[PDB]
Amino acid sequence: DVQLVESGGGLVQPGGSRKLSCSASGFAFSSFGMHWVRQAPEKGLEWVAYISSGSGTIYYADTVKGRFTISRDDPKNTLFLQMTSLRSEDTAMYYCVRSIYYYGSSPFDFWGQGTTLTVSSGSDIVMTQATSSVPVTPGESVSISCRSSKSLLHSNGNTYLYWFLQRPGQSPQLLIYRMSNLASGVPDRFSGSGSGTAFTLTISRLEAEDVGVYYCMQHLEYPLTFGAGTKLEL
Amino acid sequence: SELDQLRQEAEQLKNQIRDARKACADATLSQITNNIDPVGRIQMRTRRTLRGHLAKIYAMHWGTDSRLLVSASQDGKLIIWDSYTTNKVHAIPLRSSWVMTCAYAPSGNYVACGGLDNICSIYNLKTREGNVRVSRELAGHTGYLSCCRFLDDNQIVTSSGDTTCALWDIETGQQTTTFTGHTGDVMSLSLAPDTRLFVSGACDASAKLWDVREGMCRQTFTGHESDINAICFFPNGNAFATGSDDATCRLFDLRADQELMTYSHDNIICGITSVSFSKSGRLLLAGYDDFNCNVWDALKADRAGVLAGHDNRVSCLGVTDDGMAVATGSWDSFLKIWN
Amino acid sequence: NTASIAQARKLVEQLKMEANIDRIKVSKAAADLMAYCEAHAKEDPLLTPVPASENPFR
Amino acid sequence: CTLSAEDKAAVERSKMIDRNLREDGEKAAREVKLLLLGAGESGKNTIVKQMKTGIVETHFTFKDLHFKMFDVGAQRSERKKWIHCFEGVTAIIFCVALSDYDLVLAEDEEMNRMHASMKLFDSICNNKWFTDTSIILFLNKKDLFEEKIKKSPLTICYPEYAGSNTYEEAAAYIQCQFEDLNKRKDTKEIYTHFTCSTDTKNVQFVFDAVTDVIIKNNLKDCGLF
Amino acid sequence: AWTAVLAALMALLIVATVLGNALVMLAFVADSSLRTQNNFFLLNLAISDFLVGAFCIPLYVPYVLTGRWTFGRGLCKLWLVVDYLLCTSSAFNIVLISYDRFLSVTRAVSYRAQQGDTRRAVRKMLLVWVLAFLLYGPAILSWEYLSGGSSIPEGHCYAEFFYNWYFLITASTLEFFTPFLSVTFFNLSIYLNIQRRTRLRLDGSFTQRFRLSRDRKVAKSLAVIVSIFGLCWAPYTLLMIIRAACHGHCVPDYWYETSFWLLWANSAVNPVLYPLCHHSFRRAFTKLL
Ligand SMILES: CC(C)CCC[C@@H](C)[C@H]1CC[C@H]2[C@@H]3CC=C4C[C@@H](O)CC[C@]4(C)[C@H]3CC[C@]12C
Ligand SMILES: c1ncc(CC2CCNCC2)[nH]1
Repeated sequence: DVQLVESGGGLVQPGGSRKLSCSASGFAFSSFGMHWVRQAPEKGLEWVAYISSGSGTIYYADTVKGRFTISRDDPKNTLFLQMTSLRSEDTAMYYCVRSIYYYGSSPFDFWGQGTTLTVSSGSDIVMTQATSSVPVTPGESVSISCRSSKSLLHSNGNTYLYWFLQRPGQSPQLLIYRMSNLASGVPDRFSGSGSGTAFTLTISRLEAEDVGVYYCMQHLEYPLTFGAGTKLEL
Repeated sequence: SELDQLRQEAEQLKNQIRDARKACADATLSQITNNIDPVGRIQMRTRRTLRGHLAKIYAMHWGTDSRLLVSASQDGKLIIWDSYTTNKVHAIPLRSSWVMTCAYAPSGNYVACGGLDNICSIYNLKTREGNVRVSRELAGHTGYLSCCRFLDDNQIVTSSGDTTCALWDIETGQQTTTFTGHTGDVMSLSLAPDTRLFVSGACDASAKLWDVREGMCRQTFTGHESDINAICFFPNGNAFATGSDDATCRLFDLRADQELMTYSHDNIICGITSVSFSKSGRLLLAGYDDFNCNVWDALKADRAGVLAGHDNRVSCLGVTDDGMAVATGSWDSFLKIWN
Repeated sequence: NTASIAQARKLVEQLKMEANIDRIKVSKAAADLMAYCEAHAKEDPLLTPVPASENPFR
Repeated sequence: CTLSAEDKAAVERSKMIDRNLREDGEKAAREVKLLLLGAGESGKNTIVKQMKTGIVETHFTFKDLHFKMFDVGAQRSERKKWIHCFEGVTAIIFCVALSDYDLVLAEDEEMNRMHASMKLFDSICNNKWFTDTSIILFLNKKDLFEEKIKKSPLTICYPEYAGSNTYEEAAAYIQCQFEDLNKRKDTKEIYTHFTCSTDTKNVQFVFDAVTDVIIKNNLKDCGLF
Repeated sequence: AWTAVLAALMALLIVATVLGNALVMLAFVADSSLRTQNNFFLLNLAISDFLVGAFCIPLYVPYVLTGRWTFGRGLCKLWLVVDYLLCTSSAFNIVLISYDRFLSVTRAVSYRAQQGDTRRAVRKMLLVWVLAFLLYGPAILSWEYLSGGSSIPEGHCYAEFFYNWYFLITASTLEFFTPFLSVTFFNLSIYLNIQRRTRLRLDGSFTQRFRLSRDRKVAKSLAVIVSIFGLCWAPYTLLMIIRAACHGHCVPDYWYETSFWLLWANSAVNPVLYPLCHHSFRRAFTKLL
């Protein structure tokens, strides 16, 4: 099956440097653009870098620009992050994420497991998840909302909003792409409805597996951004 | 002589069919439509030109969404195109370059193609790996594959130069039924709007209507003077149009069991390579070896207009499901979208 | 030759089936054909061009 | 440019597809396409062996030139409805056995296999799609022909023949009768090579014939005939 | 009346030059199949010669008839730069055409594979125009500034060079003698390759005689091209070097003027040789009719 296995984590002193690596198996690595997403102990996902298929376009988050370099070796099926001048804020779990873009594609479907990096000692689109948590019980309907600084709707008619679910101890998983479309392997109970700057994810017939943290993501322009995340409990 | 008697009986039966037909001909289409206002001149402009193939285009198909198209060329590549942005979505290398027919699944999950290999290959466009893969190959034909059409994801119908047409079950790769009765190579297929019937055109200058489920020839239509190269079904599903080397399109009716109308012109000597209908069926389109495509008033048989702009024989036509656009493909290596 | 006989027999059976068809009058079928065209005429973009803002290929 | 992040990415992917299509095109553009046509037991297979249900493709390389040969036999269909696919073939290779002059078709005891070969030859040489495509002709099994001609005169197939029953004369006469079937003598060329099962010169022969066809056609496009 | 006869003759040259090249350009655009790399090169030759007809000749004529140039330095510089640019570019286009033909028979497969590549055709066409400019443009213009200038008794147009043999030989070596020899070589090699292949085929009837006949016609065509180019160009090149070497002595004035007009005639003849023998250009011309 599709695998991404990251390695190279560990403990580094501030000002030092580490190189992370993401081996890829079970898919055509060359055709897929790759992203690095970091989650701190604060449990908020942050996009770090993007390398396109063929290495044509590279984008970096403003925070890591000039200290982090992203590189891919298609023959060896490997993705690398070179991290320099490490700072305490850089401590996090780094996820290698798969993404392909063509009409009708569904990017961010497959996430790796990540590595842990420990470091010792205004134009961006902002998204808000107003509710930090919701108690739920099996069989109930649940509504999770997200708001955006600017409308994610575009002239083409596509609203670029993605929903991800991270179960505890597991990588985030795509549920909905482009606002209303369901990802493969995702049960029909999950549904996405939204207009303009306001979006809703509706879960029906809730099950124990569903419980977890849910994240809204903006994909109209770079940096890609995430909301705080809404935790379901019970 | 049993054989002589049987031949005489066949002749007598043919005589009964002919008379049954002349008995229905009280008036024709060209008379009943005289009080119908003409469409008027139709002018269509090229809106998109799709470039990429480095060889003659043999086939094209439109996806049900009306935005995605598959094209086949003799350089061994199928291309899936976003018509709106002209961007290529996929390019699929083939195991052989001798491709004459290609089809797009109604769902959008699969693409079929084939030709001089005598087999039909089916590609899976939705994979975990991300690349397009052959899911299956269908073989059992002994002639070249002239046409492929999908009924659903598990069923495909093919026509071949072995003179037969076959319905295949994609899950097992088996032929489930075979249609016989043609004597010449079979050139083309068209499916009824409801999938329950289909029509096959052949080099016998005839066409047959076949029941899909019952595996039998319901009706035989004749009257063309040369091989039928293209066939289309009227949107209602009660009529069909055939094109041939004679340079004549003909409209046949399934309820009268008779030809209803012919479309021809003194200045057209080139053969017909493709036929298609608009959403309402008021316009009939046909591609010719003249490098051009002519729109026809389907109810009057006047020429309504002409598309032009190819540098070689027009090999394929298609109209989107929503009626918004017409695509043409050609030996000059280009596909053009008109509106 | 039995083979030619069998082919002739099959021809006769196919013609018998085709002889027994409920053919209708041409006038009636031509009228039905027109009715389809007229009813769906306003829905057809090639027959009736639409404003550029409604055209994906503008 | 108004494009969304995903639309921009989609375009980049489209551009990579075009780049790869061009590279494959460059390779194809340097290959030699040959079409193999023969009737029945013409020794076509022998030629294929020496060189190296549907169409069969054979690929061989000689002196840095890549050749692709298509055996389009065994297709019981209408040549007319598929012959155009080969309009752009560089050359046609035709195989006729010489020993066939005293043989008849199993399907027709009165039809000489050699006349059947001539009818086939003519149907392809004068075809509209092949107006300017040259033909490489192999007259095979010359050793069986030499052994048989001393017993049966060519008059069994060519009553008009009035030469000796020697291999050197009869074979030349057969060669002439095939060459004489070319209406477009001023447009296309027939290269002829008498051959056998033990002939290692067949590859060089095809190579040289192809070389002349390519140079002559490149010159035609430079305005020099 | 002699003046009138001369004017009429000069009118024949300008009309013929313009019509010949204009027809070639019309076929190029009218017939969409003429897009091979060779067809572009032929167009470039036609363009340079067209402009000699359209611009260089009619501006020069008043000088021919009156013995003075009445348009000032501003026009001498314009006229001289254009004249030298167009004439040199035509010579370079001849070399370019002869090189492509030589490739057609020495690297035949690569040529067949790339003959439809118009990016390559464009780069080559642009290179000719640029090199042509650089060979003389800057010498015509940046010479007065370096040495003070003048040397024009009243209004006559010529560069300050042409009294310096050294300059002329170097420029002549590059503009004519070198490309003359390259063209001669390329055409000889094509000829020899043709005879080798035909001879081998024959040694290996109607068709045999037909091939031989077509080779003889081709050989004649190749010989004609080399001969005309050399004939029109050498007389001017050689007298010009001598006049500079003799410091204005040795050469009669009429001789000089005569050679000058011969190079312009080559521009008029050029459409006859290259474009008119191409079969695709013939087809386009017939389509126009
Ligand atoms: C019509 C084309 C192809 C060829 C003929 C071009 C004519 C116009 C050319 C050929 C040679 C030229 C002559 C060459 C030499 C002289 C002598 C000089 O003291 C005055 C000008 C004069 C008399 C030239 C004027 C133009 C001329 C007559
Ligand atoms: C026509 N005759 C003479 C000229 C001037 C020169 C132009 C280019 N270099 C040699 C000849 N033009």
